Amino acid sequence: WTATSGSCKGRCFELQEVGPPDCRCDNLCKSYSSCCHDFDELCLKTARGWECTKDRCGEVRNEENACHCSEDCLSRGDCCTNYQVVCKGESHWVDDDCEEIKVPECPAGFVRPPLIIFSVDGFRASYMKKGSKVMPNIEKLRSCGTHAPYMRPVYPTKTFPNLYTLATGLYPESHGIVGNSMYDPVFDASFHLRGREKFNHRWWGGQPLWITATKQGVRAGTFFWSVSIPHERRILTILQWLSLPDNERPSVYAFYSEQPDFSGHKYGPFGPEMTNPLREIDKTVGQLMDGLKQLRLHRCVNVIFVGDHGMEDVTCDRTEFLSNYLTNVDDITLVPGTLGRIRAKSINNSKYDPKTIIAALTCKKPDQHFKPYMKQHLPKRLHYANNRRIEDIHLLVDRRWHVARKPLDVYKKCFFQGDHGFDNKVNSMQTVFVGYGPTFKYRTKVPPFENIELYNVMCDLLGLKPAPNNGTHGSLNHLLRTNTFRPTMPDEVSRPNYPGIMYLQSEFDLGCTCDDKVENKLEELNKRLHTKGSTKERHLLYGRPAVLYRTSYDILYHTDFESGYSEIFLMPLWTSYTISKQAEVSSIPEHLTNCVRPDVRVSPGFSQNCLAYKNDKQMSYGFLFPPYLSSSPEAKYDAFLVTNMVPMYPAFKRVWAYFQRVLVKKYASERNGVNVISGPIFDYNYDGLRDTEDEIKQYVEGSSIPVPTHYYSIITSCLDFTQPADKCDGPLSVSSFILPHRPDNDESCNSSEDESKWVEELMKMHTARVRDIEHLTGLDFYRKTSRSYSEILTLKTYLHTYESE
Ligand SMILES: *[C@@H]1O[C@H](CO)[C@@H](O[C@@H]2O[C@H](CO)[C@@H](O[C@@H]3O[C@H](CO[C@H]4O[C@H](CO)[C@@H](O)[C@H](O[C@H]5O[C@H](CO)[C@@H](O)[C@H](O)[C@@H]5O[C@H]5O[C@H](CO)[C@@H](O)[C@H](O)[C@@H]5O)[C@@H]4O)[C@@H](O)[C@H](O[C@H]4O[C@H](CO)[C@@H](O)[C@H](O)[C@@H]4O[C@H]4O[C@H](CO)[C@@H](O)[C@H](O)[C@@H]4O)[C@@H]3O)[C@H](O)[C@H]2NC(C)=O)[C@H](O)[C@H]1NC(C)=O
Ligand SMILES: O=C(OCc1ccc(OC(F)(F)F)cc1)N1C[C@@H]2CN(C(=O)c3ccc4[nH]c(=O)oc4n3)C[C@H]2C1
Ligand SMILES: [Ca+2]
Ligand SMILES: [Ca+2]
Ligand SMILES: [Cl-]
Ligand code: NA
Ligand code: NA
Ligand SMILES: [Zn+2]
Repeated sequence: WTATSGSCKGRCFELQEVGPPDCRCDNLCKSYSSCCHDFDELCLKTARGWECTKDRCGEVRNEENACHCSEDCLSRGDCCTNYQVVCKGESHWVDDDCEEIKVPECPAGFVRPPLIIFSVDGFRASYMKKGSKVMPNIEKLRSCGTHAPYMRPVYPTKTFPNLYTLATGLYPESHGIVGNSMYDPVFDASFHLRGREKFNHRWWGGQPLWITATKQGVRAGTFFWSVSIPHERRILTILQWLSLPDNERPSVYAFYSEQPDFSGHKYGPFGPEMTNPLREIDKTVGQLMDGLKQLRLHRCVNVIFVGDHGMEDVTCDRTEFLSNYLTNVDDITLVPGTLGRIRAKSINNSKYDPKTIIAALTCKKPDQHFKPYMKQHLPKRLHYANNRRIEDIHLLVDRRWHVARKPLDVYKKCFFQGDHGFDNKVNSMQTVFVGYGPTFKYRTKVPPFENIELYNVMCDLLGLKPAPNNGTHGSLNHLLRTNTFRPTMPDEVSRPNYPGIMYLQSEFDLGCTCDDKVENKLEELNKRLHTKGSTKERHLLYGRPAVLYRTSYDILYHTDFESGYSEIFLMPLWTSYTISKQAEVSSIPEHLTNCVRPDVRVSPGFSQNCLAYKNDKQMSYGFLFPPYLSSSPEAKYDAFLVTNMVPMYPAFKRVWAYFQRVLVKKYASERNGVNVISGPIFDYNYDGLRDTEDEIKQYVEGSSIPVPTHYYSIITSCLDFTQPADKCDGPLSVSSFILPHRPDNDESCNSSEDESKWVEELMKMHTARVRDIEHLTGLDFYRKTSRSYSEILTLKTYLHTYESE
């Protein structure tokens, strides 16, 4: 019940919300059906429209009008946004030359520059160039302020996950909003776009910017607007709030626009009907900026123009139906559309088997337009697994397509020409970022970045300390004139040992053999120096990685590579090597095919053994430094050390061998040398964080050798590719991957063909940021460069996406 029989007299768009069953006058009361009787009358005035006209100038104040052109309006803070243009001979903001804002020029009483977030739904990144002619206000913001060519949303590229990621800096798996539609098994409840359940606080985790602000004594405007409050009224409300007394005035504000998303669903991303929505968005920006200029706040306020996701061409005749694949289609529930999520219709059914469902959806039709995954097998870059609201079975759907359960669900629900929600690497899903104001830079282009990073910058822009989040604080310092946050490198927790020769061959009983019993005063001083670290400046270009947890490990030096060997996990955490442009690929000699050699620096008891692999019929083994890339026949022996060995499924060895034999050399040619850091990853609980020893679910049969869930590589070179990787004077260039360690290649439908037809495609799919690898290993890379830490942070957040221009 709401006793709706009070009043909004003098309370229009109040900032503090009152407690039921009292009647409300806040910008959300409509969406709760709880506004006072007179709300429409007093708070949503529309009389006479939104603009001043030549004959409204200096009129008698009539309180019934939407906005005012009277003389006293500037003091009351409620003029139509164009009042000065029409009645005082002033110019529109857009028609002024832009001048650098070197310092905040604010009215007395302002303790900090205010922040206005102008967010636009479905604003595809390419609209900035393609609609440039019809968006003059937005185009002035872009070219005078700081801008990116695009900004990467989170997966799934839906509305609520992306808006709440903007507000919190969290992956949807961590903030809880994992889709536009959700079921929570612990709650036994569903979350929909329509309805009242979405208004319950229990869905929304993390700490959004407005709460972070309130708790630290910064006042916030209310971010959410009811759908029936027109755009023009939202702008006037923000402007009115900005006229309040210093003690009452918020410092952070939000505007939301349903366009162009709303139209893009109907007409598609570039439908001719799309020009008008872009014109109107630009008109609304113009109004805000004209309003700010009237109050002399246009060189004081920081404005962020930001989208949640883009928009793709999608029609009904591009729908795949599960009913064309499954027999038992009635025992399942599907969350449909641009992504697929499958669970059992009833948990009282013990005959339901996810394994057989996946099998029935795997490579069944030659042109198939979705791919099924157990959630833990999704590319790690999506960070989409660690939440009870994310179903075990997931369908990644091809751009331009839909997935539905039965055909009946599509025609008894063509209505639409556009949609979104696909993989966040897809070009048509990219969205926009522009920052404009005293704290942003002047006329600056920055590289593309991810939307998880903004929460930190907004906190910076407001002088707040950010709640723990997924951004990397300092990685967007290059956007800002000042207010920068100065990050330090995490302290190393474990220091390494540097073992020498401590064990005799015969102390080892590992069941390993090698054909290496052959025989010089010159060439023996040489091999000693290599094991002491003479070539280490060649293979360890950026310092050794830091270990940021408590453990026991050894640094091992070799002619061609260096590794940090973990005595706990019985394998290296990392292996580092440089492959120059001129280097040569050789093969493994016939006598050395099954050669594994004891490492006399490491005790038998901290070594793997060959017997375990022989006994394990499923598991085989591979090497981290590839024998193929040894610099000499003699150095090749180092590659067969038991300490370079890691466990690998035969099916995965096909992938690994192609990468090591073909691709590394190809990258060295194209990039003028590469440095490579490879290693194992253990993430059995799929939380995206390094597993402790007691979390490993799988060992090589009859031993304490743990099985990695993934294998990573970080491939670095010089951004100026005229300089070789090992003699680089400037910025670096990186690409990385995290390949799932799987006993089959079911993920690749073309895997019965030659590795050259499918391997590289798979690697591209599982591209990663160095930062993703750091979470998963508890390491910290690039500790010794000549670059600034901020720049290195940007590098660590980079993702190579493999999309075209
Ligand atoms: C992205 O950034 C985020 C944020 O920084 C990272 O997530 C953090 O990771 C931490 C490590 O996993 C985690 O710390 C744990 O906190 C537990 C208490 O957490 C509560 O309080 C916080 C802070 O206010 C709050 O945010 C949490 O809210 C969660 O839960 C509610 C509902 O339950 C949700 O509404 C909300 O969305 C959020 O859920 C998300 O996180 C949880 C995990 O906390 C997931 O399960 C969800 O799927 C979802 O993603 C909480 O209300 C605390 O209990 C933990 O402590 C245990 O572990 C430590 C290890 O040191 C041990 O010493 C303790 O003894 C304790 O173990 C005991 O409990 C065990 C389990 O019951 C039991 O096995 C043992 O026997 C012990 O009894 C732990 O410290 C932190 O909560 C989250 N924060 C957030 C916001 O998600 C994330 O890692 C980043 N991602 C990447 C890739 O880097
Ligand atoms: O006022 C709203 O949001 C303010 C807001 C602004 C910025 C924020 O973040 C930042 F400031 F920190 F940056 C956070 C919040 N709302 C009301 C709208 C109801 N919606 C749909 O119903 C919808 C809209 C488009 C859709 N497309 C689709 O497929 O489903 C959709 N549902 C979308 C909701 C957004
Ligand atoms: Ca949207
Ligand atoms: Ca883990
Ligand atoms: Cl969804
Ligand atoms: Na085997
Ligand atoms: Na296959
Ligand atoms: Zn939409």
